[PDB]
Amino acid sequence: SVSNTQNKLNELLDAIRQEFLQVSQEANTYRLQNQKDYDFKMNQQLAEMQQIRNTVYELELTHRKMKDAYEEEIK
Amino acid sequence: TASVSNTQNKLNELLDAIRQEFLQVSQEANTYRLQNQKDYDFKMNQQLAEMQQIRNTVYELELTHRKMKDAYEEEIKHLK
Amino acid sequence: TASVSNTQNKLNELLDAIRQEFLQVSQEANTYRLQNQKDYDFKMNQQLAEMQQIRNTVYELELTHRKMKDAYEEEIKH
Amino acid sequence: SVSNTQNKLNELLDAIRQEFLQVSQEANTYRLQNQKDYDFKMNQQLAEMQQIRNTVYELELTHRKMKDAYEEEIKHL
Repeated sequence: SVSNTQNKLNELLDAIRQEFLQVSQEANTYRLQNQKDYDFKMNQQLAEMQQIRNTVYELELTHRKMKDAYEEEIK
Repeated sequence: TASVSNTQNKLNELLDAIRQEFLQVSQEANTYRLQNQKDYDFKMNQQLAEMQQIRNTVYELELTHRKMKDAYEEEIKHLK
Repeated sequence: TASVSNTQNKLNELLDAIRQEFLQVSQEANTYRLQNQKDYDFKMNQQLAEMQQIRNTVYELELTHRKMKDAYEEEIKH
Repeated sequence: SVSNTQNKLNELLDAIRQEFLQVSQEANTYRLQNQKDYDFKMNQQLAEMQQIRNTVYELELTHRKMKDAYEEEIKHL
């Protein structure tokens, strides 16, 4: 009965050890997940801004070709 | 005049392209917002569930220790 | 003994301490959920205003090019 | 008035380059800020959990001190 009680205590103190080990492991895992997901969205948006900037310059180059073209319809 | 026609058609293609690029960015705002909170909540809830589990085990440890104490107090009481 | 009184003391105090510690973890988690939303929204809204400003300047730039072309169509109208 | 139109084009293209640059520099700033915020809250919770764990450790110690004492009486008697 007392030794049963001691058994209960020994089980519980192992449960506790396991529970705090799991908490520390999961913090690392979550941190890596969060970093990945944040970086994904940020790199995605950075890529999207790059594509927009490229398109703006493409528009500007194209206006220059058209202006050249009118500078030849004129000639 | 082929050059005028070509550049105009090119311009129209790029104007359409740039409109969709902007919309893809703005469209994604509520979806990224929803996902951010869903991910935050998944972690928060798991972490609270774990803390509560530790809390219960500590409580069980404490009741158990006190049961053992209720065995020594009664043997000391027999003893006397 | 006087000592058993004092270990029962530490016990009651350790138990009170652990209770406060758990409560503090739970209160912080709920406060931090709000900080997440508030912080996210501030940045989100800033990025929305900036993209819109870029979209508006690009529109002005395109409209301006239309203006120049207009000038050339009329000189050619000749 | 085309020359001025050209001035206007140049001014607006400059504004757009400056705006794109600002979006990029702000995203970089935000990324580090976000991580520092995340890391502070992660480390704070880990520290709180460490403190709880040590409080448990101590509970166990003084319980053993209580037991040990009851064991001296059971002996005495």
